Amino acid sequence: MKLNISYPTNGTHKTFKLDFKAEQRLYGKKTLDTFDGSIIKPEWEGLQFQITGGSDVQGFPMIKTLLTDKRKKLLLKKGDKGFKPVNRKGLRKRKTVRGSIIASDISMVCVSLIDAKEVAIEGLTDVVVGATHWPKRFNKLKAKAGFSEDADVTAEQVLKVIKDAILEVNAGGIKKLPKLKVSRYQTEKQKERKAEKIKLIEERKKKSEKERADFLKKYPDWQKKFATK
Amino acid sequence: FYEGTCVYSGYPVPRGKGTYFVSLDDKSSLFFSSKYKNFSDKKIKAKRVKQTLMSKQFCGKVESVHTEKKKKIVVQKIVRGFPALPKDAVEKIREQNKDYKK
RNA sequence: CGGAAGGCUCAGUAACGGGCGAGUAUUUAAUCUCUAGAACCGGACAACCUCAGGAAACAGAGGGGAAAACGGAGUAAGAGCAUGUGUUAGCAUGUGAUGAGAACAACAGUGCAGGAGAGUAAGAAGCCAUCCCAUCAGUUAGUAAGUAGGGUAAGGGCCUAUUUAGACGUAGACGGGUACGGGGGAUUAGGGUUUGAUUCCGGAGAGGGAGCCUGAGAGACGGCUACCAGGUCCAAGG
RNA sequence: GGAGUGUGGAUUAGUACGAAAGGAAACCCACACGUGACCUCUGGUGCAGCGGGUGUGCGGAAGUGCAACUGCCAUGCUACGUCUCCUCAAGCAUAGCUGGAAGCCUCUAAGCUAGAAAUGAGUCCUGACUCUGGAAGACGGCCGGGAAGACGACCCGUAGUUAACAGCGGUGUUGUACGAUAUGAGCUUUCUAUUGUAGUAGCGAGUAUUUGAGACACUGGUUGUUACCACCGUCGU
RNA sequence: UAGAAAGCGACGCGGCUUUUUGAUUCUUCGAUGUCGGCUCUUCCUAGCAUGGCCAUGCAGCCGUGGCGAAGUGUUGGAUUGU
RNA sequence: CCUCGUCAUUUAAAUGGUGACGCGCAUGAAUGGAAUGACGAGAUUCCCACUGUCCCUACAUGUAGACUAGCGAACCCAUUU
RNA sequence: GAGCCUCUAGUGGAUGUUUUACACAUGUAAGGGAAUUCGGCAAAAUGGAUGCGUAACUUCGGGAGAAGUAUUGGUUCAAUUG
Repeated sequence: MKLNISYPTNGTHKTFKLDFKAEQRLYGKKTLDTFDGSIIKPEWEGLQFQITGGSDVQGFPMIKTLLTDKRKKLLLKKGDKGFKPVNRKGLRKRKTVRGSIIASDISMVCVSLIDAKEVAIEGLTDVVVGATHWPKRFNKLKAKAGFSEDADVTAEQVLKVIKDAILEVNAGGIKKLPKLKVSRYQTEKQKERKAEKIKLIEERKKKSEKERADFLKKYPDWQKKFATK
Repeated sequence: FYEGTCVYSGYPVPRGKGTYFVSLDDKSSLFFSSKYKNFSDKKIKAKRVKQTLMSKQFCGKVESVHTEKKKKIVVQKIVRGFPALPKDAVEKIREQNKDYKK
């Protein structure tokens, strides 16, 4: 049996083999259970872990809401874990899955360490990493730009963030400089187009409203002439 | 060591006692004793047999999975943790921004 | 945005299966004409990154991140009901469930929200014509009708409750056997007798039966689900 | 007196042997029939114990008789359950060794070796006549029990972890007591004060709470209370 | 298949058994309950299986003729009173 | 009689049952012959349901029986077994 | 005026012991279902009322309750014999 450990403060991962006695002490648990590291290893006292998921040795996934030690077949839609539909909308299919309760069937258990405390777990504690992408949306970007509850042109914040990258990362360089872009804030091309729609409605009104009066000048007896079919 | 959990009663079964009954539907099922197997055959609903663990859970006399209403532990706000920007500098920028905003 | 068309066959069906008229008691993405739009906020899913399962087919954890994708806020709009007035649109008044919305590029354009009328396609209907056996004479009880309600896009025993006994038959009912139906084909002085799987139109099916999600539109099978009859690969667990 | 008997699978092996086709030979493991025991498990049985309904009795409810029906089930008994079953010695038929008669030969005339699910012993059941030991008292009845039992007989106890009743612990069987209170498909509109207001109800199968409740047993655990120290006979010094 | 005698053995001749049916009338007619089945025990050997051996027309497999041996086995059914 | 006649059907298997056949030891017409209905505590064969009849027996109840108080016989008998 | 239960009126003795085996009257039984036996002998199963649905043959009266199937308690209502 493998054990796969994630440390979400650091963004780091490690896999280990268990021994028999360690394994046998996990039996009976389920996803979203917790335990103390001392039950897996000597030391590791007070490290609290939470169980995330895993896999049958046949390869079927453990599902978070099927509380049994057995395999079932379920009918699954899009948005259900264990199924990945592609080429037709409204497709639903029947697949084998395993319940959440841990036993000798399982090949791998996934686990999250909540807090490393004073301990020095190799690989988990020795590295710190960030994200992969950058906040495109304006208000998400602003919070990261350190500001809150004040008004700027986007250019200001793009300048701040770029300069800080040049300074803090490279101390000067053309490296970094990912292609920062901003959504949900009005640029000048938008100011013009958003003015134009106001021009349209104002004329369409007057033109429509004119013809009504122009008609009534000529046809006082509109209704009595028209209605006699 | 246990043999398993009885299907009808809900009772855990000691090693070396009880029996499995296998139906033509292809299912295998474990019973504590002849008493509860017979009650199944005669279509007595388990929730009405008041000494069963099943009945006691259903009535709410015994705490069970349905009572739990569990929810994910809520955390707090952090000093804006964002790529590159060191945690400590944001602790400073946020303050400086708040000043300027006033 | 399309995969609901076209292609193949004639098993089932004596019937909305076929010919002629009519346009409703109905729904319709695209397309046309007229008209026609001041709106804020939030998370995820897939791919990406780090581990990593399974014999394969096929899947996991953890963390970012978009939309003209999605969910909420206000706001226009707004079904039904009731009374006036104009059949009947419309308008007035009272009451209100519900409740949104796309821009982008300049090679100089392409899109998307609402209405009203067209246009295309279905659903349901009117009339008339349809094979053999009497060694098959009585058949039917949602059957025939009425009142009221549910259901549907919509009329209706379509379905249900209480009342009335009807409906159809020797001018062949009911049962059984047999059949894709026309435009047409072969023979022919005339009157006839025989055939139509088969370039066009319309119907039904996808091994046999039954259920279904998505969509403007399928009871779809080069979509899904279960049984019955048969098969294929395996490391025997799928 | 007597007890274990047989079958199959795997391996030798697709081997020896045969032209080919075909095709053998210990040890180990599974089973059947027979024998002797045993209840931990699983069936069966329901005497003790807990529940339910039908007809009719004790004014109603509660507790219950009679006719009998019915769900569960301690201890016990049982098989459809579980455990059980080989080793020496003398030697049959035979095949051999040495060897005369009969200078050669020869299992036999003397002598010797290998030898059967058969025979005789041991392990297994019954137990004749015996043998070794203690002590002036011993033993039987009467009283109370069972692991024993037709009656006798056997195993045991009598001032004590003795018996019986209660607490308080422990281990089971049944299935949620009586009485209150609340609800209940529906059906109904009664009373007091007094002129008009206020007061103001009945009848009802069942279901939920109090309540894994109440009932019943056993305890070689522990506390309290109560009862029991006799008597008669026989043989001996 | 050669060849009396692996296995057979004509035509004749000598025995044993009492499990078949006869033959005879010794015992019982002032009474010995008469066929078959069911149940249960013991004995015999002229040996069907199981153990040890000898011959072969015994390659092997399957057999056939003989010797000492009676310990343990020899069943469930259909028609019929059998 | 021969005889458990031959052929078909019923069963895994039929000295049985039913259907056929007929030189019938020794069938047969009021010494009454032949084909049916309704009704038999009449004789016979098969199927469905059902079961301690059986495989293969086990447990439990009442009444007798064993032991004890009161009461109290008979059959049979050459008897030494 | 069946069986079962009660009112009026009438009624009873060979003693004590928890009492083996074999009996005689009775209950219940896993899996199998006539294998039992001359033979289903004995036992089990079916059972009242209401409705649906009912064959061969027949002297036309019958067969016929053919066979085969479903319903049934308590309470509170409607409707008046359905």
